[PDB]
Amino acid sequence: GRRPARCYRYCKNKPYPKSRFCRGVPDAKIRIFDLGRKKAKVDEFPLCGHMVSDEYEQLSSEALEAARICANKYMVKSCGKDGFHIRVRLHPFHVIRINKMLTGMRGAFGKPQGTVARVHIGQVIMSIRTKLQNKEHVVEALRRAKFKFPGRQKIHISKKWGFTKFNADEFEDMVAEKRLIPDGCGVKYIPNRGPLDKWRALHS
Amino acid sequence: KASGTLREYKVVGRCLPTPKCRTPPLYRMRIFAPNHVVAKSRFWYFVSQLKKMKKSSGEIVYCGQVFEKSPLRVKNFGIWLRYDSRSGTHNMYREYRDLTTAGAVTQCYRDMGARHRARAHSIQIMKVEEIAASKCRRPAVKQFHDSKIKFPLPHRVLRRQHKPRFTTKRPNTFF
Amino acid sequence: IIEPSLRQLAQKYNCDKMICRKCYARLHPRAVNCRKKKCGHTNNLRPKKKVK
Amino acid sequence: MPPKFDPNEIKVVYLRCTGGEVGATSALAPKIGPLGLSPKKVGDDIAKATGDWKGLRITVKLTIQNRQAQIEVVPSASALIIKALKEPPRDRKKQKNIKHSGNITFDEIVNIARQMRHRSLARELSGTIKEILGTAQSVGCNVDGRHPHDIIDDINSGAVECP
Amino acid sequence: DRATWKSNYFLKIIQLLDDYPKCFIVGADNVGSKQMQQIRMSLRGKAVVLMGKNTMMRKAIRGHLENNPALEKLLPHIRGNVGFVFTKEDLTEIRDMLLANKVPAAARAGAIAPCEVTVPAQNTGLGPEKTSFFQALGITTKISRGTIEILSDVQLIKTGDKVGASEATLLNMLNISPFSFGLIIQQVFDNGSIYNPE
Amino acid sequence: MKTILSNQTVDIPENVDISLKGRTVIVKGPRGTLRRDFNHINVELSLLGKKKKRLRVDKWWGNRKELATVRTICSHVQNMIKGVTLGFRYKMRSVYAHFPINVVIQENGSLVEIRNFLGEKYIRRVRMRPGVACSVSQAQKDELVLEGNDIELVSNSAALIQQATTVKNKDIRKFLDGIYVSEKGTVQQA
RNA sequence: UAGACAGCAGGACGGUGGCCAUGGAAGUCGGAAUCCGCUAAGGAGUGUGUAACAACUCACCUGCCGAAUCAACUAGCCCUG
Ligand SMILES: [Mg+2]
Ligand SMILES: [Mg+2]
Ligand SMILES: [Zn+2]
Repeated sequence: GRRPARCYRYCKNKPYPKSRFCRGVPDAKIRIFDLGRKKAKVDEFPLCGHMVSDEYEQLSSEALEAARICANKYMVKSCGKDGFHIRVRLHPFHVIRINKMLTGMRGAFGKPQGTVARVHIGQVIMSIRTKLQNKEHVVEALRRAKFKFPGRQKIHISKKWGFTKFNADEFEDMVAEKRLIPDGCGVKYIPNRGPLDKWRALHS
Repeated sequence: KASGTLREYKVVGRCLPTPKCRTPPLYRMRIFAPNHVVAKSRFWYFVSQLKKMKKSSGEIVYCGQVFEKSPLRVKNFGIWLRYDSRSGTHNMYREYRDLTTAGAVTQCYRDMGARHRARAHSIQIMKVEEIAASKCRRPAVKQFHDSKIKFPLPHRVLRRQHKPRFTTKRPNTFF
Repeated sequence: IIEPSLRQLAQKYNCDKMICRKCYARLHPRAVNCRKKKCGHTNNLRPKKKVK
Repeated sequence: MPPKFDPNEIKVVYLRCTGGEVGATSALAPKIGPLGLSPKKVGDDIAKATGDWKGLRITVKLTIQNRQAQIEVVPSASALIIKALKEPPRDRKKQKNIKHSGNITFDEIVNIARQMRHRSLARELSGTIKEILGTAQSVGCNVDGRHPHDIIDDINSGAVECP
Repeated sequence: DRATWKSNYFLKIIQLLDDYPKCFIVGADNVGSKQMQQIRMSLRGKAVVLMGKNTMMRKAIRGHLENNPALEKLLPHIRGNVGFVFTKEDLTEIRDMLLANKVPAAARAGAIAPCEVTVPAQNTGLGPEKTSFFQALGITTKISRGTIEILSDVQLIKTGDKVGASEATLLNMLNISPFSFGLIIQQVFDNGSIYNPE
Repeated sequence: MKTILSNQTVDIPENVDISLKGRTVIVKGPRGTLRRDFNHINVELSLLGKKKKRLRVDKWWGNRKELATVRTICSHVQNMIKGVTLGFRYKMRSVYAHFPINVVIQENGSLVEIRNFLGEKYIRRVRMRPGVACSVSQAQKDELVLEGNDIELVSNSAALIQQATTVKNKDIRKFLDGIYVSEKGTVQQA
């Protein structure tokens, strides 16, 4: 029922997402977009390693799930059941049409078989959050994953702190000074403009 | 950009004034190229990446050739680079021997076409330094740091072949 | 049946070897790359299975 | 204890080794030492009063950390009970033989060490308390005619007194 | 690793050789470390006993600070397998000690036969597995009701041989090795005065 | 890259005399003479000392591979000197389970006949390379000896036997019958 | 140059079956796990056959030759595919 993925790899047609105009499509094969101890505060898992793309193409929901599982298995077997938190940073919003020739070429407009995701260069596909003694295991995990995708990808470490957007060298000083607050799996920046009652509540 | 035998040019430049600002800052650069018509153009290429200017919004104050100071003293040069391959973009460091800074740079652009096959439009040159006999990290150049050095000229091929084209003496390749 | 020292000497040349998984070859027991061009010096080896 | 110096529930059972002798490093400078209020002279004075015969025999160690007077009963020396019925006394200054009398003569210490264990490391009617107290016949001994590795397939006593 | 282990030895062995004058060096022959291991039960840290590495080729750094003489006079004496055994104590006593302070001395083969060999007039062990071991050499093998009792007194081995597989497996397996020695006394460090152990 | 020079040396004892017509070495000593050519390597050979004490081989301006040859020349020469001064001796042993093997020597030291390998009726014949002499041994039953001055011919000769004596269409991990080399060595222990 | 890196030569004990699992796991499809020391160092032990072994073996130092070397990435010509 499913075709190969060389038939649908390139970003040819315009987006044709799921809405009131396109009806009659199934769901996707992936439904979970993050795993591991997904509750940890910002301080436990400071290291982040990413997977990055290098092509303008299309990736399928099946590929994402397979990659998700291969990484989890090894990462468990290496570090632990709770030594990490993993997140997927893509969503399959674009749809694929199929014309089945069981007339010929008359009345050609397909049926919504599939879902797929688009990629630009520099985008991110996968990311892991863990500790610094487990660096090489993180690299090994992602390397097993690239063999599930159609293209050329590459891996890099980030200078940031975890899944935040602040440089590590600055973060640690900057939390001991009441500009950054650890509100969950993330932080919350606050400037010097609001009303002072929030400056009264803090500093007390 | 193509290449012949290269030359070094000193180009220094400025933006254009306006009722806001009266005397903007000057900016200097050191550039290697065939002639002065292209060097002016490479200048606007770099200064645009760094700062926010253009050719219509600026002027060239001086462009001139800088001459070698000691062209009869052998020297060791070190070169820092940025180029980009078919996959990504890379940095590197390379070392050479020559008498003139121009000639060493020229000697690079050939070498890169040969090892890594990079055309000149894919190369950026940052810095060049006259390095001592020490501080040379590369062995091909350290072979020659010898006070008592020598070697022969082993197997030496006949040039000048088509002067006599049909002969009787088979040659000699020992001298 | 057979003296052990002679038996060891025979096993040297007929039981103590490594095997490329691709080309199904014989290699000296301290190897890491194949010798043949049919496989490309492939780096994928196993040891030879001793009798039970 | 977390918020401040509140000694409410701290009695703990830790593990140390290197043997219970007076030493040069003294074997009484662990990482758990400086947590427990122990100065260096008294913490050895209690250990050497506690290590009186029954038992002077080197075991790895064990320590049920209390505040001041910390008792240390004989641990589960099970490879070392092969030898820890050595003809006493042997404390210091007279130890030219490492453990070489070879006079344990297993007749009673097999089953007596087997029962002496506090139902420790076994899911069996003392079968494992025989096994792991026999796991260390490296430098062991046996009856004057019996040698290890060719006697270990026989049992000739009654299992009625096991626990 | 080798980071904190040797970071000690940046100055530790330097410190040992400077502040504490007199010493000995023990040469290690083809030996297993049982002697270096269970030398603990021969002595204690009356001074210290510690065999290390061949850092005794690093002596320009040691005479850099002008610590003590008789230090540099060892480079030929250390080509490989030697240690260092430190005692600041009575000379002739420790001389007599490490003349023959080598108890365990286990090794299957390779070593020397130091003394003359004698009649084996004892019971080393009987084996009913096979008698070809005795029939090959051809000596009296009188069988008197199962057991075998030898009475012949004759010479078999003499000093200055090279050990073979036959007597090697003999001296491993039958619980007799008058064959190996552990670690011997050979030098004198009298803080600067060099003389022999006579 | 390229490098300006690489060189390596070999000594000679007093008993031996060697000479060279360029890249053609002549060795002579007690056990005769040897002659070998190296006209396919492009090196400079020289010989210096009182009565030509020592030899050096050197090369100028070579790649990674071309430098690899310089030690290989030297290794061969050490072998030739040793052979003409001492001579090579390799020992070989036979192995069997039920059917033993009967080897005999027809010429003085040239032709070998192997008979009853695995209970066959076929006969295997082998011809030694010229210069080599074979002879059965003593103090151990199933043993051969090969003396020669040229290691090449010896090793080539011994291996012909080892391959001629081999079994087919079976599991060799069990059937381990054949003539297998025991140990290399020398005619003289010095 | 404090002598590593390749190779030759003495190895891989105790509280300890840590502890799930016993249909089998005193390392033994294998999973949360993975403290302590004896030395000079033996890992709650690396595939092997496995009632289970004892142990084979996969870090750790005692010597020979010996030093400028080692590892992981990356891209150009050539090669397998
Ligand atoms: Mg279209
Ligand atoms: Mg299964
Ligand atoms: Zn192959």
